[PDB]
Amino acid sequence: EGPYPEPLVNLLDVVYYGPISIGTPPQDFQVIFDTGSANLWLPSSKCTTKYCLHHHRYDSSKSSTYEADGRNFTIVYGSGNVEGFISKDVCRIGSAKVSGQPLGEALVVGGESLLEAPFDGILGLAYPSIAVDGVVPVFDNMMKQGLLGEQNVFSVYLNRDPSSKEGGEVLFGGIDHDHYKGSITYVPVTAKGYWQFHVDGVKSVSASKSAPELLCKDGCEAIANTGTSLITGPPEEVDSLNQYLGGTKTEGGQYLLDCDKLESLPNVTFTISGKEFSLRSKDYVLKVNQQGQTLCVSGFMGLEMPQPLWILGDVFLGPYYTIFDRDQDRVGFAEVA
Repeated sequence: EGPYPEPLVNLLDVVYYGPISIGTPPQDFQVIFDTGSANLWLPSSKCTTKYCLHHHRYDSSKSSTYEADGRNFTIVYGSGNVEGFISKDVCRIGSAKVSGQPLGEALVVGGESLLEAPFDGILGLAYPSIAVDGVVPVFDNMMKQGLLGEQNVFSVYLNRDPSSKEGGEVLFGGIDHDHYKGSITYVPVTAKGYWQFHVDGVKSVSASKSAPELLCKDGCEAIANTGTSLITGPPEEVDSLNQYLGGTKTEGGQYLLDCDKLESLPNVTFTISGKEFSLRSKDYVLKVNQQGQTLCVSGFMGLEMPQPLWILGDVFLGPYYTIFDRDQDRVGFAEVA
């Protein structure tokens, strides 16, 4: 039947995760719901590294619904990598029971983002074209099993106030109007891999400068990625934007801003399906306590690997409730409520 509400925890506005179980009887885990990848994996009971011993581990020998596979599992993300092998078992999200779901049993994990994470693993929600190793993603198996009825969508709410008791929600098979106001604006998916679409323009108009900041002038492409904290952009353009905002590069990738002069910072605006989606400085300034006192980080950043996408992470997906629609292959945005 469904829909199935999945409740999320928010850690410091930079990672969101929530509960699932695997096997019979249920073995419990915490995972990040990542629209930027399409594989499920968890730490194996066969692993006895520090990393594995500090996390929840999957023990196939204790599950009566386990089925062996053993094909190799290897994936590389931006901030990490994992290696192990495939197994199949029941995967539960709220009251949904996904039978025969393949997962990676992790033996080797690299990357501080993963090693230090508060979550045990990643549950990818991207299209099946970008799954590695021949295994079908969780949502695809939910669709094959008819678990979403006739509404094969999921909708993501992220709370941008970390002191709240409710971190967020993934709603599998539904859209919840109590998380948004006005109406949803849809944009078609341009390449079915990431949740990727066309953006018309990106701009910012400061009062204290003579010229506006005009980026993505002839249009560009973006993705909605729940698996990352910030907004990433093409390096030349995102650097120009951070400069226009008065930031200073310091040091490894992130720009810093003056924590007094925030009132005057202009809005940053993404135009999508001809509608303006504006971020205020309250939305895009991240507050951090690293090295004693308190800093104001720009939520816009460039990677050292050249790449052309605007990657809309948690900074964007908090103020805009997002609908990921597999029936119609479209993304919907609406002002958060």
